Order: sequence, then C-alpha cells, then structure tokens
Amino acid sequence: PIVVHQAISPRTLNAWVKVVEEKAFSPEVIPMFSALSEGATPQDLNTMLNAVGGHQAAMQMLKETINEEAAEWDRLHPVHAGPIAPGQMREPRGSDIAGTTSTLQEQIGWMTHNPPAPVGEIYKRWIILGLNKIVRMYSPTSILDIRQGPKEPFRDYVDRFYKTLRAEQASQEVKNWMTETLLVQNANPDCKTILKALGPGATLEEMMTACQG
Amino acid sequence: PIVVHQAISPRTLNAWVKVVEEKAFSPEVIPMFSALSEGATPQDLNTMLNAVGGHQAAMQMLKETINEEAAEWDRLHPVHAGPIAPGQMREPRGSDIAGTTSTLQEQIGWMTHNPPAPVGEIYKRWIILGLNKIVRMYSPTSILDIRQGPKEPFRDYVDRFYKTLRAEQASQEVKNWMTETLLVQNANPDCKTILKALGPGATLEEMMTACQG
Amino acid sequence: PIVVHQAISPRTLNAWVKVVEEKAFSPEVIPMFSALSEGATPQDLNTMLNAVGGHQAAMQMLKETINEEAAEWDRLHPVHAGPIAPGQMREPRGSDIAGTTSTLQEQIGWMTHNPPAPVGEIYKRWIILGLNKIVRMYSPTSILDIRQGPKEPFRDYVDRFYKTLRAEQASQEVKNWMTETLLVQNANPDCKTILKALGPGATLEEMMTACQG
Amino acid sequence: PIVVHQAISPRTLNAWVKVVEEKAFSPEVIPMFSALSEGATPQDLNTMLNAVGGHQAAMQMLKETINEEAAEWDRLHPVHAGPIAPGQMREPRGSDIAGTTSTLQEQIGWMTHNPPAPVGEIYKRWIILGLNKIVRMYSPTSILDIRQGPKEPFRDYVDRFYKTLRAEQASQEVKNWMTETLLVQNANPDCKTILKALGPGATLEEMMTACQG
Amino acid sequence: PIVVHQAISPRTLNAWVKVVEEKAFSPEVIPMFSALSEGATPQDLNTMLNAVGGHQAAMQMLKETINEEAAEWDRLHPVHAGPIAPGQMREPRGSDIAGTTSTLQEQIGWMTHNPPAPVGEIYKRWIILGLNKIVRMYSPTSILDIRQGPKEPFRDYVDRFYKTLRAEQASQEVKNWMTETLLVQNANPDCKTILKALGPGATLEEMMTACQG
Amino acid sequence: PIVVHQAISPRTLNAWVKVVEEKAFSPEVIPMFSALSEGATPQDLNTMLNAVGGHQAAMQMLKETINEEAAEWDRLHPVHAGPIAPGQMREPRGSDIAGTTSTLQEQIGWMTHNPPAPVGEIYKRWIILGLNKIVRMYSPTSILDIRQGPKEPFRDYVDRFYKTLRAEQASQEVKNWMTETLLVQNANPDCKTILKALGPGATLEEMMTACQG
Ligand SMILES: [Cl-]
Ligand SMILES: [Cl-]
Ligand SMILES: [Cl-]
Ligand SMILES: [Cl-]
Ligand SMILES: [Cl-]
Ligand SMILES: [Cl-]
Ligand SMILES: [Cl-]
Ligand SMILES: [Cl-]
Ligand SMILES: [Cl-]
Ligand SMILES: [Cl-]
Ligand SMILES: [Cl-]
Ligand SMILES: [Cl-]
Ligand SMILES: [Cl-]
Ligand SMILES: [Cl-]
Ligand SMILES: [Cl-]
Ligand SMILES: [Cl-]
Ligand SMILES: [Cl-]
Ligand SMILES: [Cl-]
Ligand SMILES: [Cl-]
Ligand SMILES: [Cl-]
Ligand SMILES: [Cl-]
Ligand SMILES: [Cl-]
Ligand SMILES: [Cl-]
Ligand SMILES: [Cl-]
Ligand SMILES: [Cl-]
Ligand SMILES: [Cl-]
Ligand SMILES: [Cl-]
Ligand SMILES: [Cl-]
Ligand SMILES: [Cl-]
Ligand SMILES: [Cl-]
Ligand SMILES: [Cl-]
Ligand SMILES: [Cl-]
Ligand SMILES: [Cl-]
Ligand SMILES: [Cl-]
Ligand SMILES: [Cl-]
Ligand SMILES: [Cl-]
Ligand SMILES: [Cl-]
Ligand SMILES: [Cl-]
Ligand SMILES: [Cl-]
Ligand SMILES: [Cl-]
Ligand SMILES: [Cl-]
Ligand SMILES: [Cl-]
Ligand SMILES: [Cl-]
Ligand SMILES: [Cl-]
Ligand SMILES: [Cl-]
Ligand SMILES: [Cl-]
Ligand SMILES: [Cl-]
Ligand SMILES: [Cl-]
Ligand SMILES: [Cl-]
Ligand SMILES: [Cl-]
Ligand SMILES: [Cl-]
Ligand SMILES: [Cl-]
Ligand SMILES: [Cl-]
Ligand SMILES: [Cl-]
Repeated sequence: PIVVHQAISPRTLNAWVKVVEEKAFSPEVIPMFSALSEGATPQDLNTMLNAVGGHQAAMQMLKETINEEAAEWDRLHPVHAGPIAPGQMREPRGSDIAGTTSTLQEQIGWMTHNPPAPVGEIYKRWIILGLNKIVRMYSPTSILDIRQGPKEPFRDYVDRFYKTLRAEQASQEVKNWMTETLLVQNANPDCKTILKALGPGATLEEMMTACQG
Repeated sequence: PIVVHQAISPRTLNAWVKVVEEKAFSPEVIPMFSALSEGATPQDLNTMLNAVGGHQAAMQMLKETINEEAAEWDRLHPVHAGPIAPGQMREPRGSDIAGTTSTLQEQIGWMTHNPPAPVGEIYKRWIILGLNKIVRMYSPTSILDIRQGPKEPFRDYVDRFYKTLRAEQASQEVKNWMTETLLVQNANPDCKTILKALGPGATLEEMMTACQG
Repeated sequence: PIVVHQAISPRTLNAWVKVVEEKAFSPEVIPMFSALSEGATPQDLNTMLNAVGGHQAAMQMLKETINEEAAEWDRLHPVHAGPIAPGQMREPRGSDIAGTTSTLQEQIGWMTHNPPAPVGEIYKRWIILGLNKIVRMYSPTSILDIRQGPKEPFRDYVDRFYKTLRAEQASQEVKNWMTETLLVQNANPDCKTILKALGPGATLEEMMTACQG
Repeated sequence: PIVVHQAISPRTLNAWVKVVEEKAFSPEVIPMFSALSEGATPQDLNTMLNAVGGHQAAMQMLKETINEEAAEWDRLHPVHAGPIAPGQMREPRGSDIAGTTSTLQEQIGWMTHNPPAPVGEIYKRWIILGLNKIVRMYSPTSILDIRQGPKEPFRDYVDRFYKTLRAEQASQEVKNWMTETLLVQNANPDCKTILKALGPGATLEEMMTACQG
Repeated sequence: PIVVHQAISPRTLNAWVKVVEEKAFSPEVIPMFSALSEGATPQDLNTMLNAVGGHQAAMQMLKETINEEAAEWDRLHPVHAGPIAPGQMREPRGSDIAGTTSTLQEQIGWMTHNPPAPVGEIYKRWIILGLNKIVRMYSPTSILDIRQGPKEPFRDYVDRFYKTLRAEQASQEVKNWMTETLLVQNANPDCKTILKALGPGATLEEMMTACQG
Repeated sequence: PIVVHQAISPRTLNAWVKVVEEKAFSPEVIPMFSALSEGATPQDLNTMLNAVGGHQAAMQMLKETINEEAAEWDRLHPVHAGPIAPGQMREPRGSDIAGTTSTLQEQIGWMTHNPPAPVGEIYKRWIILGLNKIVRMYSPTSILDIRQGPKEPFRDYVDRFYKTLRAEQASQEVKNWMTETLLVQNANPDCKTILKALGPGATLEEMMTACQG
C-alpha cells in the first residue's frame, strides 16, 4: 500500500486468503477486505483478488463487474490525446484504474499527485460493488422465510433475521420496512402477541427484553 | 488509527474478531475493545463492528444505540449553515461522527485540527455505551441469586459474586451496597457466621483469609 | 528487498516456502510469489527459489527458462567494453540480472541509480514466465474435458471450468472464445437449454442466477 | 505506553491475558506484568487489569489495595487549590494516578513534563503491591511443610522449597533465615547428615553436588 | 545484524533453529541460512550456530572448517604490528573474523568503516563452505544410483534425480555432464526410448511433456 | 533493551520462557539467552530470570553466583564517597550492576554515558557464568562414559560424544585432549581399528567418512 509505497505485507495477504478460505462470501468478508486493503494500489488490490485459489465462479463475476465499471468510467471520462507535459500524469483509463494497463509507478504517480487521482479508492469501490453482488447471490436464505420456531429463543430468531437481512439486496429504506413488517409478523404466537402489545415505536432492546422469559 | 493516519492493523482486527468469537459479550470484551481501538477513526471503528459475523441481534442493538447518541448530538449541536472558510472544517453531525456521512479525510481533518474535534473518542464513547447495554442484557445471572453453597470454597463464591456484579446495571454506589448487604448475607452458615463476626469494616482480603479453612 | 536495502524478512521467506509446500503449483502461487517479492533484489529472488526443497524437476525447468531469457537479454543488449567511469555502473549481463555474476552491492547500485537499471523487475519477469510454464504443465485437467454432471449444481461446474481455464496456455482472446463456446456447450441438458435461451450476450451473473433452481 | 504515546500493542495485551489464563497467580506473573507494562500509562495499566475475565475475587482485592494506596497518597500530598498556570499541570490525586479521574492526555502531560510526575510508575507500584498480596494468599503450600521425601532426589526437594519460598510473605532477612534453618533441617536423614557435615557456610551449588549420589 | 547494529531478531533466530530441527541438512538449509543471516555480525553468526542443540558431529565439522579458513586467512594476511592510529581499526585475524577474539564493537567498527573490512561476509563464506561439506556428506543417495522405475511417472524420477544432484560434490560442468549422460541413460525402457528420439539438444520441459503419457 | 531505551519485547520474553520450558538447561540455552538479551539493561535481565517459573533450585544457584561476582566487583572497585558533580554518574556497586539498588534511569545513564559504564554487559557476563555452572551440573552424562556401541553408526556416537563434551567443565585445551584420546579410544573395535589407521592428524570429516560403511 501507500501510507510513499511499500509492499503488501505477507501477514495482510495471508489474512485475506484465510478469510476467503473460512468465511467464503459471508457479508463480513467485505469490511474485512476494506480493512486489509486500506491505501492499496490497484496492483495490491489485484494481488489480493489473484491470491484466491478456488471460488473462480465468483472471481469471474468480480472481473465482469470490474470491466463494467471500467467501461462506465471511460464513457464518462473520455480520453483527451496529446503530449503529457512535464510534471503531469496522463488521465487514467478504466483499465489503468484496475491495474492491467498501468505500471505500479504510474499508480504511485496518480495516488501521490497534488491533487490526487485516487485510483486505488476508485478500484476498491468497483471491487466492493462486485463483492456485494456475490454475497447477495451466494446467500442461502431469503428474508421472507425467516420464521421464529415455537420453542426458539427470541434472541436466536433475531440473530437469524438480521444475518439474512445483512445479505439482502435492498436499500436502507427497504430494510427499514422489513424490520417494520416482518420481524414481529414472523415471530411465534407468544412472542408475536407480546411484541404487538409494545406497539410499532419499540426498540430492539425493548423487544428482546420483552420476549426474554 | 491515528498516532497522521495508518490502516488498522490486520493483527488488531483479527484480535478483535477472535475476542467476539470466544468471549461473546462478557464484560472484559469492552476494555479489550477500547485497547484495540485506541486512536481509531470512525472508519476504523466501523471496520471493527462490521467485521463481526454473527451476533447480529447485538450488532443491531448497537446501531440503534449509536443512532440515539447521534440524534442527541444533533439536538445539542445544531448545524450552522454557511460557506466553510479556508483552513476550517465543517461542524460534524451525528452521522459524520459515526462515519456514515463523513470521508476518512474529513475524519483525519477533525482529529488532527488545532483544537481537535475528537470524533473517534466521541464515537467510541457511544459504541461502549451500546456494548455496556448488551453485556448487561446478555448476562445469564442476577446478583440476587448468587448464594454460596454448603461445601463451596469461599473463594469460588466470591469469584461468582464479583463476576455477576461486573455485568450488573448499577452505578458504583449501588454496587457498594450489594457488597455491603449481599456478599456476607448470601454466604453459607459457617462462613456467614465468621464474616458477621469480623464486622462491616472488614476488607475482602480479611474476609477471604478468614473463611480459608 | 529495497523500499536502501534490507534483508528479506523471515516471515516473507517462510510464507513463500509454506505456499509451495501446500499449493504446489496452482495458478494462485504466482501472484503470491509477486507479492512476497515486491522490490526484491536478484539475490532475494534466488533466496526464494533456492529455499524450496523438493519439486526440483520444476525448479530445474525454471533455471532453464531463466537461462533462455538471459541469453535473449545478452543478444539484444550486446556488451560494450571499456573502463566504467566514476559515478557509473557497468551494463548488466543476463547472468548479472539473475544474480549469479553480480554482487548484492552491484544489484543495489543498479536498482537505485538515476535512471534505474531495474534488474529485480527484469528477473522477476523471467521467473514468472517460468512459473507460468510449470503451472500449465502441472495442470491435471484440460478445459475441453470440463463437463457439467447431470445433478451437478451449476456453480460447481462454473468453479471447475474457471479453475481449469486459469491454468490453460492461452491468450485472453482464446480464453474469451472458450467462454463463448464451451461453458454453455458443455453444461448438462437442463441448464444448457436455459442458457441457450438467454442468448450469447448474457453475463455470468445472469447465467448463474438462471440455473440456480 | 510511552517510549510520545502509542496504543498498548494487541500482542502485549494478549500476552498478558494468556499469562493470567495459564499461570493464575504464580510468583512469575508479577515480573511478567512489569515487563508487559514498561512505560504504561494508568489507562494502559487499567486496560491490562480490566482485560482479565475471571479471578474477580483477586481483581477485587487488587482494587481495594489500589484504593488504599490512593488514600495514603492523598493524605501525604494534600491538594492545593487555585488556577493552574499556563505551562503547568495540576497535582495528581490518588484517583488521577489510578486513571479513573484523569484523561489520557492529562496522564501524557504528567509523564512527559520537565520534571516528570511519573504516575504510571506510581500506579504500577500500587498494582504490584496488590499482586504480591494475592500471590501470597493464593499460595497452596507453607514453607514449614516442605520436607524432602525418603527417596526424593535432593534437586526436586530444593525445587519445591524455593518455589514455596518465592510465594512467602517475608522480607529478605526472614527468607535468609528459612534457608539457614529449614532447608537442611527438613532434608531426609541421608542428605540431612551429609549437609550437616558440610557446615553452615556451604553454597547451594556445594549442597546439591554433595547430595547428587 | 547491521542494516548501525541491532540485536538478531527472536523470530529470525527461532526460524533458524526450526529449520535445523525439521530439515536436518538438506541442501535448502543453506540458502535459508544466508537469508536469515543477511548483514549478520560474526557474533550474530555464532549465535545462530551455537543455538543449534544436537547435530554436534556436524557442528564440530563446521568448527574445523572455520578454523581451516581462519588459518588460510592468517597465512595470506600476515599481521603487521604497531600502534593503531586514531581513526583506524586493527587488521582482523582469522579468529577476529570468526568472532572469538573480537568484540561486537570491533566487528561493528570493521563492517561500518570507509572502506569496509566486511568480516560478516567473510565468515558467512566460511560457514557456508562448511555447511556445503556437511550437506554432501549427509546425503543418503548417490546420483549414479537414481534409476527410473518401470511404472514410475517420469516427473517423480526427475524429482529424485535433481534432488540427489543438488546434494552432490560437483562443479557446474560436472553436473552438466550428469544431466548429459545419466538422466536419459537411467530412465526406464519406454521413456528412455522416447527421450533418445528427442536427441541431445532437448530441454527438460520438452523431455517431461514427451514422457507425460 | 537499549539500541535510547525500549521495553523488552513480549515476543522476546515469551521466547525466553519457552526456551527454559522446553530445553531445561541444555548448553544451547546460553547462546539463546545472549541473543534474546542483546543490549539488555539489568532490569531487562532480571525480568528474564524472574519470568522463569520452576527450576528455582537453579535460579537460586544463579542468584548466589551473581552475588559472588557482585562482592568481587565491590572488592576491586572500592566506592569513593562524595557529591557527584553535574554531568556525572555515581560509580556502580555490585548490586547496582545486578539491578537491585539501581533505577532503570541510572542504568540508562551508565549505558549511554561517554565513555559508557557498560553495566548490562557486566551483569550478562555474571549471569552466563552462573548459567554455565548449572548446565554443567545438570548434565546427566560424563564424557568418560561415552562409548560407541557394537552396531552404532559412527555418526550417532560422534553426536553423543560432542553433546556430552559441550556440557563438560573443561577449558579448550582439556577438550582438545578429550578429542585426542577418548573419541578414537572409545569407538567400537571395527571403527576403532580404522581410525587408528588414519593416524592422529586426521580431521573429523576424514574420520566420519572413513567409518561410514
Ligand atoms: Cl509481516
Ligand atoms: Cl479459497
Ligand atoms: Cl459460498
Ligand atoms: Cl493471476
Ligand atoms: Cl474451485
Ligand atoms: Cl503519464
Ligand atoms: Cl473519483
Ligand atoms: Cl431459514
Ligand atoms: Cl403483526
Ligand atoms: Cl500486523
Ligand atoms: Cl462472531
Ligand atoms: Cl452471548
Ligand atoms: Cl458492512
Ligand atoms: Cl448468527
Ligand atoms: Cl469541511
Ligand atoms: Cl466532545
Ligand atoms: Cl447462579
Ligand atoms: Cl448478615
Ligand atoms: Cl519478521
Ligand atoms: Cl516443497
Ligand atoms: Cl504439482
Ligand atoms: Cl542453493
Ligand atoms: Cl522431491
Ligand atoms: Cl560497475
Ligand atoms: Cl527493461
Ligand atoms: Cl475433469
Ligand atoms: Cl450451445
Ligand atoms: Cl502487534
Ligand atoms: Cl482468566
Ligand atoms: Cl489461583
Ligand atoms: Cl472494565
Ligand atoms: Cl470466575
Ligand atoms: Cl491540569
Ligand atoms: Cl513518586
Ligand atoms: Cl507440600
Ligand atoms: Cl540441622
Ligand atoms: Cl520479532
Ligand atoms: Cl537440532
Ligand atoms: Cl541428517
Ligand atoms: Cl556456545
Ligand atoms: Cl544429538
Ligand atoms: Cl583496533
Ligand atoms: Cl575479502
Ligand atoms: Cl535411490
Ligand atoms: Cl542413452
Ligand atoms: Cl512484539
Ligand atoms: Cl520453567
Ligand atoms: Cl534439567
Ligand atoms: Cl521476582
Ligand atoms: Cl518447580
Ligand atoms: Cl548518580
Ligand atoms: Cl568492565
Ligand atoms: Cl551414556
Ligand atoms: Cl587408540
């Protein structure tokens, strides 16, 4: 990464590979990825993705997404040809941002320029976009099917609900609505009755303490 | 964290994730969290919370608490609109402090300003507030139910008492009173008799050495 | 490596040796190698290759490849004899680049000169060239033999396809064609029918969600 | 710690928690604590104590001891009220030293002042005082009960003797006397006879080599 | 090591001790040794050798070799007596290079002088010379006895051949000849026939792909 | 240690404690100790010794030895009383060197003075002196009892011989003589005959290759 440049740390790299081995594509993999790639160059970012053995269906989807974002980038930032002046960098293309048509030193040039052409953070955006698609698609459950069982402690139901929620394809307002409707609606008869009695203004803290017994 | 800024360390992060895997929400998780987040930016803080897979009931309660503290913040610090001058930062909102409507560079701007707008320490406060609620709620036992058994070594009873005490929803003065009343009151007849004989001025050292035999 | 020079880290080195123990010569070994050798001197690079115990058939092929690239280098950069002036370095030969006829201090001299004679990155190129040959040759499967099974979840077939693809001796355009033809062509009758119905413009995301059920 | 200030390291912290898990309160825990807390702020010190889950009987005794030392401190250093001048720090109270009524920045202010108000080393003193009480109290054996067995190799007896000795509540002169009297006195008849014959000027080296056979 | 001087790292040291525990004296131990001792002082080097428990037959041979190289050094660099001037170092003897009659500060003096008396790299040379003798002597197999078995995959034969080759006492030209003669000559009848048909100009890549089936 | 001062590293410390757990007092423990204590203050040194749980017979012998060396030090360096001038340090006593009557800052004062009063290296000397006594005394075997068995590979006999040799109480010249006499003298009849035939000028390399078959 950049803090000029240093090599991606072996411990960071192995951390990233361990995460993908164990967790597959659970939601928490994405903040984990962001943390391990803070200040990363496109090179470092490619290193991280390429280091993954297996899950090549997902890694291929991630390439396709990256190439979409690259094409969009080109479309919005059309190249202006000419001799690049002394003390200046060329305008990065879609592929320069994703690291396949740029050198490390060009990447360092962009990231440390005044003002910066922040290509790592652009590429990280695109990567995370692709990671989000995969997480969603690889989620086994649907939020509409999370139903508290007759003798299931409320806390375990809430744990399943919000896990499934975190992997859903939905904006914040749509998630807010799933909480407004489904959580209470899909509780078991006893808890459901008690939570209806608390009203629709009640906090999760309130609801959980209410169905403790 | 800030010491300007560096990436949250992979070892720090994995430390934090390991703690939540093993300890769940035992009281000691909170000082552990403070230690691993010393100098953290809101981004780093979010990284740490988001890295947690599972316990999404608790992580959701923690969001709700954070949003309460954010609303309170807004209420007390009402926004003053206008063009921000050169060499100045905008006044942070509730959501800017919690990292969802601020960039990392805005966070770095606030934390390193003269005088600092110490947004990490504010957000850490709010997080720990939420962590304290969860610990309490997830405590299995009540302090009123800790009773020394007939053949239970006094030290093991004191160990259960003060563990349960540490997870209670009570100020220092209320805790002081639980010690004043319950510890001696809920000892077994033999130890109880011996500790009554020491009087109410006796130290824990004194009490433990007294019921050693 | 160079960041002047420091010793290759013991953790980096053991990382590299662990990778070759576990993964043998799976495709992901090569980005792993690049990451662990960022800024490496030819010495450091030789250290990494020499540290490998076993796989001496492959390590011998890698030597042969290195010596080919060295001979090519000599051919294109013919030596110009004469006394090297003060404040100057000799032109590196093929073997100087590969570290067998150069000292560490000569390597440091080249890598830190203005402009640099970037001998580490040249030698890394040649090494990776040799690593790519070995990966291909040591691949057990051929892309033409990857056929989805009658009850095989489409995702597992796509996982086998793109794993085998990544180890193939083929340019990007030839890979693009294997995707254009073989993926859909070698699916099982049910999925094959559904993917034919999507047409040849369909994304992998689209194709996978289509054959989910 | 301070070396200005950096966060307590995650490895240091986990080291400390591991020590208390494994060793409980064996004597060697205290030098271990001193090592892991070199240059610590009161905050760092509290972090270390608070990180301990379990042993809350002992952790409570340690609080009581800390509060005693704090009260003594107040008694000897009575507060002098007034506006603190520019370029000056307030006189630390007992609780400021123990970190509960001081900020980290006040602690850093004291520890880095010219001359320093060395609050970490004061609090560490008090902590170690409390740790010493606990070790003693939690020692299972008494030095008066360590008796060499009939077929016990002298070296194993000396190992038990000096282990039990290290956990005793006794000054150096009292320990010197336990060595003068008990070691030889409580040896088995054969070794006891041989060590009486060496006289009271003999070194431990001499005594051990004497009872080797 | 020197990068002035720092202590040999505990991780480096334990790395070195682990290598000798596991690998004994396989060829790869020597590049491993060079890597872990980059910039080492004679002291550091002695530390590494002395840290080895066991294999004292080999460690004794290594001493004998070191003392030979030391005697040779003395012979070629005969001592010139006299008062050493201010701003000057004495000429190092054989034993000064090997660290037994020099202080660390004398070693640092030599290694950092302008021009350097590079005593670490001299002693490392001598050590590696001794390590090479041991590897050879401790090799179980002879290159003349490596014969492909009737149903042995060619790749496994080539793996045994080049492993045994790497431990041989032979210059490059002699190794080149063992490849020219023995590899093909000692293949099984089927592979042997196919490799004879490729001719004596064929690469290892070519030969291995030829005997794949 | 000093490189001014930093805290002994947790990894160094745990390294040292692990060594004493596993190896007990095998000869290699002493170079291990020197490595882990390079640049150590007396405080750091005491930390390392005090961190050892168990082996208190040996740790007590080590104290006795330290106190002997301290008394000798006092004897040779008799204290000269008077007011210590500005810009000066008091002359260290035996106990100041061993860290029990000196502060860390006094130790840092001595070690960094121009010229240095190198108290760490003095105390390390004394410690290693004591460690050497213990190793010798705790050695199970005597060099006079190492006899090659009738079917024992010569290399294993040489391994036992030089291990036992390394733990002996003997100068270099006395060790040289044990090699001159005992090694060949205590070989089995077959090897003994062959080594007599090589003569008394033969190297260990020569002797081992001679008794290979
Ligand atoms: Cl690392
Ligand atoms: Cl994987
Ligand atoms: Cl998955
Ligand atoms: Cl790749
Ligand atoms: Cl796969
Ligand atoms: Cl450019
Ligand atoms: Cl942008
Ligand atoms: Cl479900
Ligand atoms: Cl409802
Ligand atoms: Cl790290
Ligand atoms: Cl978890
Ligand atoms: Cl829980
Ligand atoms: Cl997230
Ligand atoms: Cl869960
Ligand atoms: Cl702003
Ligand atoms: Cl505030
Ligand atoms: Cl209970
Ligand atoms: Cl009562
Ligand atoms: Cl390292
Ligand atoms: Cl291997
Ligand atoms: Cl393989
Ligand atoms: Cl090699
Ligand atoms: Cl092999
Ligand atoms: Cl040159
Ligand atoms: Cl080039
Ligand atoms: Cl297949
Ligand atoms: Cl088709
Ligand atoms: Cl760390
Ligand atoms: Cl514990
Ligand atoms: Cl205990
Ligand atoms: Cl706490
Ligand atoms: Cl407990
Ligand atoms: Cl103040
Ligand atoms: Cl004080
Ligand atoms: Cl006992
Ligand atoms: Cl007696
Ligand atoms: Cl380390
Ligand atoms: Cl070993
Ligand atoms: Cl061996
Ligand atoms: Cl040694
Ligand atoms: Cl051995
Ligand atoms: Cl000199
Ligand atoms: Cl030389
Ligand atoms: Cl063989
Ligand atoms: Cl032939
Ligand atoms: Cl560390
Ligand atoms: Cl131990
Ligand atoms: Cl032992
Ligand atoms: Cl101690
Ligand atoms: Cl013991
Ligand atoms: Cl002084
Ligand atoms: Cl001295
Ligand atoms: Cl024996
Ligand atoms: Cl003889």
